[PDB]
Amino acid sequence: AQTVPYGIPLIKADKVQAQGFKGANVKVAVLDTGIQASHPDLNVVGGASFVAGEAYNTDGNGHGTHVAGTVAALDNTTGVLGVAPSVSLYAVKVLNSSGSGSYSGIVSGIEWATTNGMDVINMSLGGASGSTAMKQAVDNAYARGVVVVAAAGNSGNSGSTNTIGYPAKYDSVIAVGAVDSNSNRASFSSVGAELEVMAPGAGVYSTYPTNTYATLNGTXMASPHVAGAAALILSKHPNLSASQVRNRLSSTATYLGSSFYYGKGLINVEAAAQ
Repeated sequence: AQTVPYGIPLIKADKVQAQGFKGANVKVAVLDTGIQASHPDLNVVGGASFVAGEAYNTDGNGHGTHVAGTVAALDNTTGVLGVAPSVSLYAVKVLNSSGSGSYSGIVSGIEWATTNGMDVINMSLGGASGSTAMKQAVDNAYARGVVVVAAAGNSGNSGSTNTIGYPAKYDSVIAVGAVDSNSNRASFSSVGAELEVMAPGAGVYSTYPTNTYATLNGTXMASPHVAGAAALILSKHPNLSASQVRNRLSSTATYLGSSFYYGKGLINVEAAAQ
């Protein structure tokens, strides 16, 4: 009765979960459209909302719930399986039900996450431009020991044009691209010098608002695979610093082609958590 989305074994999260490392006691903040906390396949420990009128534990869009499920859908006999099923899941609502949010709201969610001691922050969101406030927020979270992961964007490639969005473009954040079940680069996946790693992003099945499950495409789906992987590494090696977890993900990646299109390649968590 429990479906294992193709992305779990593609990044070898299953090999690691098999060793008994499932992200227990690692704190992951999902800065998104909120999370349908009542979903049977998700356990949200807490959060905050920086969007007017909406509580953090509701998701009127679907996006946040889907991202959360890829990171931590509960290991049981129903629904799907998350990359790090035992993680302490926090919903930080920074995007409205239309999937949009302000820099101010985003910066506050990052700050809240750093202040509240999150170990990993996932941002399946981005903008064409950045802001010093946002750069300062991510550089500080990173310097504080937090692993910061962001979706690279879905602008595809325009010749030699860099299409990586913010915050993924900042060097203190891991810019994640998207591949499909054949491990091929998804056409929509953004390109550019800052692209760091790749993760499953096309045809990703996960938890979806009102106790169901749905399939979505996007670097938004790729990102939570890396956030979850970071969680597995930390549960296995509590001692590592954020930069060490980051380097482990990128050094052990499966080469797929030119770094402008694939970064260091597809993540392999079995090899990264060795």
